Amino acid sequence: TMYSLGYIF
Amino acid sequence: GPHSLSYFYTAVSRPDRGDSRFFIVGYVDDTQFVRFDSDAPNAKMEPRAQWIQQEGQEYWDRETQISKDNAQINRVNLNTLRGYYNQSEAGSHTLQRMYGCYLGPDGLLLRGYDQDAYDGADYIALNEDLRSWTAADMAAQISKRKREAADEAERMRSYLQGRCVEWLQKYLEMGKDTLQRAEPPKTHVTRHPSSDLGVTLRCWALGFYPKEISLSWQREGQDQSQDMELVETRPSGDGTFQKWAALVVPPGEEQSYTCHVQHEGLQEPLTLRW
Amino acid sequence: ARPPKVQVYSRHPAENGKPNYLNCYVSGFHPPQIEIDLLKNGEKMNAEQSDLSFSKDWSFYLLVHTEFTPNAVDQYSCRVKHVTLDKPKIVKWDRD
Repeated sequence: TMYSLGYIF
Repeated sequence: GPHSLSYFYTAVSRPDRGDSRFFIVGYVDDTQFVRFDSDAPNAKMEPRAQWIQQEGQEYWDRETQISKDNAQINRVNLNTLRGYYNQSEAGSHTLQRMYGCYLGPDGLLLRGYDQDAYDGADYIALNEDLRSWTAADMAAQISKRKREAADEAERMRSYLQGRCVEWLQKYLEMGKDTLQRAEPPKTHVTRHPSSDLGVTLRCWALGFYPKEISLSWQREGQDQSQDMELVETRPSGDGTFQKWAALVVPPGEEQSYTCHVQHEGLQEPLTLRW
Repeated sequence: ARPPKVQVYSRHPAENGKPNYLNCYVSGFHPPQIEIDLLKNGEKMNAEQSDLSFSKDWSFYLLVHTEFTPNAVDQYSCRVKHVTLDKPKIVKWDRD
């Protein structure tokens, strides 16, 4: 199962 | 090698339409088990392995939701980065991400990772300790500061160490028949004699499951790798792989050469001749 | 920008008049925009294409494939158009 939290650019 | 669960995100800008397209594929080792494509009508995350089809709407509802959120966010990431590079709206651009966990021998995280790439150039990586980022340029420095201000490296570290590993262990169980069984290579040698140039000996390995294999040619108790042609391991398209190694030998000398095959699905390293 | 390598091969070793699968494995390319034609006797076939994935070096790979029955007359090949190639790459298929 995948990461659901923030990943800001 | 240790088991792995990995996700591969691709975003492409589409400026004819002023929109983007978004792909995910999930892997356990060398087996694709999910996909998503934002261009699909009513787009959802779909199984691409029999042994994951069994998961209920609850599982697919979460992955599909993450996928759609990511398709939306990754549209604006492409706009953001275009700004950071003061680039035209003319061109297409690609933003890749990959992340995953390896399963250590004491059932704990062994090596988690996370990395991005704009136009195929490294942009940001999560560091080995998973508590800090490394940025490739001035644009990447902007993204790194935001992630630091947002404490997102600990979010990834918690995910890699928690959910990632845990769901790796679950997937490995569900698919143990395919995922944990090593299929050994089916092997043979073929001979192609020539006009006046030498005979080609081709050593085939087919239908093996783990991608990693070693082919080499030997003559009398000496390696020959030096002048052998070695194609890249390729998918057979049924979940197995194939590979060959070939060399040219004098007419009449064909039995003077042995092919040596190393694959983790064989009881003993294997020796072949034509 | 990175060029594709192209391999063309059958799933199982070719026997004439025996149902099989024709593969065109295209790898190591960047950017991802690419055209991959499985050609029978010069004409594109309706070949299924795998989901876009990439290697640890960020380069993209794709498997184009379709059922086929080998025989002594049909010439098969794989054609690939990419910004990195000045003219299309064609690789003929040949029980190798």
